[PDB]
Amino acid sequence: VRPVWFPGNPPPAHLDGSLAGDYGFDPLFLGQEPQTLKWYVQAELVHGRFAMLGAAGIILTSIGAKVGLGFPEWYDAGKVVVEKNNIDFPTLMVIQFYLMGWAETKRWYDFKNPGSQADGSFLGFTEEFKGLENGYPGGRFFDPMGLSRGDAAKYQEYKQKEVKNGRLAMIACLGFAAQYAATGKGPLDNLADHLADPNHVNFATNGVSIPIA
Amino acid sequence: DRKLWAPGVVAPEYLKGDLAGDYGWDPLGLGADPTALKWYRQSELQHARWAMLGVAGVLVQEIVKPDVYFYEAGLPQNLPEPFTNINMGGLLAWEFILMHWVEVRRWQDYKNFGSVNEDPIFKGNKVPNPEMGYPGGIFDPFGFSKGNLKELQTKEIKNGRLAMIAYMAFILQAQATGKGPLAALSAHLSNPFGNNILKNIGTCTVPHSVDVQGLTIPLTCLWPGSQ
Amino acid sequence: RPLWLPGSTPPAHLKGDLPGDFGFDPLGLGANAESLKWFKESELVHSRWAMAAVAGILVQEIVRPDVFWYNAGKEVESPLGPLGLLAVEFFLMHWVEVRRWQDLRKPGSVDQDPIFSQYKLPPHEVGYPGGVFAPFIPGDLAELKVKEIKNGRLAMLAFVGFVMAAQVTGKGPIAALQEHLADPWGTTIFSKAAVVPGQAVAPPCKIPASVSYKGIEIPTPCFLQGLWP
Ligand code: CLA
Ligand code: CLA
Ligand code: CLA
Ligand SMILES: CC1=C[C@H](O)CC(C)(C)[C@H]1/C=C/C(C)=C/C=C/C(C)=C/C=C/C=C(C)/C=C/C=C(C)/C=C/C1=C(C)C[C@H](O)CC1(C)C
Ligand SMILES: CC1=C[C@H](O)CC(C)(C)[C@H]1/C=C/C(C)=C/C=C/C(C)=C/C=C/C=C(C)/C=C/C=C(C)/C=C/C1=C(C)C[C@H](O)CC1(C)C
Ligand SMILES: CCCCCCCCCCCCC/C=C\[C@H](O)[C@H](N)CO
Repeated sequence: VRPVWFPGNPPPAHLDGSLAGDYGFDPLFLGQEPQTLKWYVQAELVHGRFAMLGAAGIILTSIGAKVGLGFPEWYDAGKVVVEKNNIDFPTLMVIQFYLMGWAETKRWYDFKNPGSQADGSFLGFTEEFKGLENGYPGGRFFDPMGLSRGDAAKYQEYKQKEVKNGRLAMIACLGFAAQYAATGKGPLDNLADHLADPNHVNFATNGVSIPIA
Repeated sequence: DRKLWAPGVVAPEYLKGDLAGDYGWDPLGLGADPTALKWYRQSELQHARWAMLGVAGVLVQEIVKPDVYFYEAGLPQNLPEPFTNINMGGLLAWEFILMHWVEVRRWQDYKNFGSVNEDPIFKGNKVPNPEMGYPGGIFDPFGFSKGNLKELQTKEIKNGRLAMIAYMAFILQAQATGKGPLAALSAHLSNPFGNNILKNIGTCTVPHSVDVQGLTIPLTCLWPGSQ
Repeated sequence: RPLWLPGSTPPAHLKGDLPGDFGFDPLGLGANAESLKWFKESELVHSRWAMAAVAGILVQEIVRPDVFWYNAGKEVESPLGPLGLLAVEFFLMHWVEVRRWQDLRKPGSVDQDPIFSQYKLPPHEVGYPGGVFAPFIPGDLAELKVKEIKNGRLAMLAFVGFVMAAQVTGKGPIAALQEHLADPWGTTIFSKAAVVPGQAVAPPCKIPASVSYKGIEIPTPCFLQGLWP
């Protein structure tokens, strides 16, 4: 009925199309168990959201780098910020780990006991941490626009858009890493080199991707 | 029954002959979806009309102005007075605004049939619009639709298809030889065994790029010939 | 019924009740009742602020053609110090915004005058105070409300255009209008820049990166200059 990752192949039993972006792609059966699939769903959503933020930031910084704005590349921004501003790298790492630890720990214990964070033990906030579904934490803090509490069809469509954009951003980040390790320049520099000559500037002519070329 | 495109073939079940110019030709089956079929019919009508306008424009331009190349006629240095060396940005702005308005109206007519016939400023000025892609009224002031519209629409779609083929032939002829269709026809008539596609092919007269005032526009031929 | 797209089906959450309802919500940000109630006040405040700002910029340029509005906060000297002016503005604006916010969350709760117990605002809607705030109302209430929201939307887009034109050309609204009328085919944004697969040119930012205001170097950058076409 619904389209799958491999046309003609029947979709697995653990993938019935209830989740967003369900194409029945699981040849290794890593998510056959329900709890394991739940954990992997939250992991994929977090991965896609982080990948989306990273892809947007990398694209914007490379845009500012191509134009005469002085923006450093994404593979040198850390050194530029730490050396330009008197910022201690271990101190920043510890602060980031503290904030991420608090947020991810609350999220983890909410995954173990759904709705437990809504008891009011954190400054009295209750409905802001009640949670809607697995990997979809609705509330006035995470969703102040209230898009998750109205027009169910639009919400499901946005869920499909979010999972697809997340997978695309993950592939984009992997492409950024491979492009930097193979060509040595930024993603927009590679795009300009390819647009200048697409027949001779690609992965088949970089001299690194195809060793027999 | 109507005549099909191939002798002995069987026309598709979705092509019974209701629309004009239906030869029962659909090797890819792109007309299986009715919504997609209606959209493709509108797209074919737009392509047919635009191609007829382009073919007639190229021919009349080559007749009236035989020294101006239709391929390079888009340059600002080839525009006639008083539009010579005009800023192409404002020209693009004009075309974008007007074309965007009319195309949005046409698209809305396709999505919701008979919902944008009335003039939004002067009430009472509407168009009859019998079918999709056939507004009429102000668009057909001579009133030639009050008769046999089936054969007229058939002639329109057939002439449009011939014009589509003709304009693509014009593009490839100008890309391989570097001259207008009338000039290329005269050159072929001068020596048919010397000026044909057997020798003119493989050469792409279109340059690599063009510098229209400040920005550079990349150009290419339809085939990997010799630049 | 007037709509933002003739012959289009408006969204289910828009039934044409609120003023200026033209069935325009592709993202569905107004589907929720509470979100729509808050956004209505936000849009009203934005409308009035933008109308006041556009009128101020126009009168400022017409009366004073030598003072740039973008530089209005820089080349204006007053006996009242900038810190004192900021403190006065922060306290007064904080007081009025607190009263408005409390009326939003709790209607009919801050309509009473604290200094004098005899003054009190009459019952009204949220976002439309009335009473002392509306001494003269010439015309229909609903008609004037629709006119207010339409003028506010136009003023919001006008202020955005003012900022962008002042950042791209460095001229005021009247100056930009005259310059555009002088050479309309070459002074539009399409004439100033274009993007192609082989080249990406954008107009330069006429606003300096830093402004020396009493030796502090206030950064004044062009809004998303890297994303400029
Ligand atoms: C996120 C999608 C994506 C996109 C849009 C690009 C785009 C580009 N890549 Mg890249 N790449 C990607 C993913 C992507 N890549 C991934 C996941 C990897 C790891 C295997 C790489 C590894 C890679 C290398 C080593 C190189 C490039 C290079 C390039 C540039 C041109 C030459 C080329 O086509 O090489 C070929 C790219 C591939 C064979 C990767 C294709 C695999 C992905 C999954 C398909 C993406 C296609 C997408 C679905 C269709 C377009 C999306 C949309 C517009 C419709 C070009 C701008 C070259 C460069 O840097 O220019 C100098 C270069 O040498 N890429
Ligand atoms: C968004 C509202 C707004 C803002 C922030 C400004 C801000 C500014 N204006 Mg301006 N103005 C506005 C609206 C606004 N104006 C409107 C609507 C008009 C049309 C009547 C004007 C007409 C105007 C002129 C003619 C001039 C300015 C000038 C100035 C600058 C210095 C004047 C100053 O503040 O000293 C203090 C001002 C006074 C001490 C005068 C008394 C202030 C009265 C009593 C306050 C009125 C209260 C008001 C009715 C309440 C409505 C609130 C609502 C707008 C939110 C300054 C940056 C001057 C300038 O260009 O600088 C060189 C100048 O020449 N404005
Ligand atoms: C509020 C309506 C409005 C109006 C009347 C104008 C008018 C003008 N703009 Mg501006 N602009 C606007 C909004 C507007 N803009 C917005 C929202 C932005 C941010 C995207 C910009 C960004 C912008 C830039 C960067 C530039 C201009 C420039 C200009 C001037 C040159 C021609 C041009 O139109 O360029 C192009 C204008 C646009 C691409 C945006 C126009 C879109 C608006 C929203 C249309 C409003 C439609 C409405 C029915 C008509 C207004 C009513 C009117 C009859 C009173 C011109 C006087 C140029 C200039 O400075 O002059 C030298 C210039 O470079 N505009
Ligand atoms: C499904 C399945 C199942 C079956 O059974 C089997 C198989 C086949 C195996 C499979 C598959 C899988 C896969 C594909 C995976 C992948 C993933 C990824 C890629 C991720 C990423 C992911 C990615 C990510 C997160 C990323 C992120 C990023 C980021 C943050 C960034 C950041 C940054 C920035 C901004 C800039 C600066 O300057 C630097 C930094 C700091 C660096
Ligand atoms: C049906 C089907 C289906 C099945 O299933 C499959 C298959 C087989 C695939 C199919 C087929 C298809 C086809 C054939 C297609 C084709 C088309 C065309 C040709 C078009 C053109 C089309 C064409 C066209 C529009 C054209 C147009 C033109 C124009 C505008 C022009 C303009 C101009 C002129 C005047 C001149 C000047 O100087 C300049 C210019 C400006 C340049
Ligand atoms: C001048 C000191 C002002 C306060 C400084 C920060 C103190 C932080 C205390 C925040 C209070 C958190 C809990 C607040 C309300 C609780 O929900 C109720 N007391 C539970 O019944």
